[PDB]
Amino acid sequence: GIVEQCCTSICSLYQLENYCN
Amino acid sequence: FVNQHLCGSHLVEALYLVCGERGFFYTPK
Ligand SMILES: [Zn+2]
Repeated sequence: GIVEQCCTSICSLYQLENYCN
Repeated sequence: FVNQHLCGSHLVEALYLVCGERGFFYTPK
């Protein structure tokens, strides 16, 4: 999920957008 | 956009900003 993707490693703006509604 | 580890409340504010009026879901488990 989000922690592993964007905290543990790094997320691009596009990857962050996966968590929007 | 910033190129970095976004954790905790920093992650949440990143979502708030990026998502706009759509909102977001934060499920860390
Ligand atoms: Zn801080």
